[PDB]
Amino acid sequence: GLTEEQRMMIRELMDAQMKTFDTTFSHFKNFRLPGVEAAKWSQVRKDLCSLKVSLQLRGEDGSVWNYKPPADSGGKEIFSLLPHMADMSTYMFKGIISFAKVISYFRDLPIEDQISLLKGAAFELCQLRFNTVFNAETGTWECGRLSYCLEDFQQLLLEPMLKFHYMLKKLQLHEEEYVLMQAISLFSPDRPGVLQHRVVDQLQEQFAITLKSYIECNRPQPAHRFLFLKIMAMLTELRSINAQHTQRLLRIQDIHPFATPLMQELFGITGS
Repeated sequence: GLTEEQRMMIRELMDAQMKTFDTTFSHFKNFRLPGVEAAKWSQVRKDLCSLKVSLQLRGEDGSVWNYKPPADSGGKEIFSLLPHMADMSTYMFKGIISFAKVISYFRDLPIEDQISLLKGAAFELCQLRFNTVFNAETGTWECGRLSYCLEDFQQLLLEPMLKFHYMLKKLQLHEEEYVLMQAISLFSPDRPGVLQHRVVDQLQEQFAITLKSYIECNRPQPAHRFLFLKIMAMLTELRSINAQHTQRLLRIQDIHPFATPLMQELFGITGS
């Protein structure tokens, strides 16, 4: 029961997603791997160990490498996985930037607004894409030949990022619903530095209407009552998590540099 413009809208988003989401992570290569003021640190120590994972790498030959991280012993060993996470984030950010560039509504904005929107939403879009490879039964993000597995329970869901992933996964969204979430997040008129606030807001509203209608046309089940509202609440939560993470990143970066050039750009770091 979608309008023609709504169907075109979904088609263009799905097309952009298809072209720019390397769902098997085939082209994620050359990444780093772990080798073989006091209140700033306790805060930084606090920040890091909220998200502890083991790493599995499956070789194209059938071999497997597994990495188990060190327990915290008050040293720099809490940073062993940062170069790898930086490379993965950077790879995801590139996919997200390519996604945005393919979308007509995004291309038509002024270049300063494009930049300001990507700076505001890159993390959120990355998390939305990561949720589609999240396995909520095994606590694992399955990224092709790489897996990231949460280290041992209900105490884990206390970390907001992790609670976000389980709760979003439980809504069992369609591909179309994810890509509309990406759109709504991308076109947020109230990111720092947006000029065409009115244009972006109208665009955002159209993507939300399309999503609301899509759900009304395709999901009659009592289980999906208020689904549209649940999704918008999750987008609000994701914005909050986005802000928290940015501050974490900047604190860690302040005492232990790790951001790649692309990450420096997106998070406003100048090189001076």
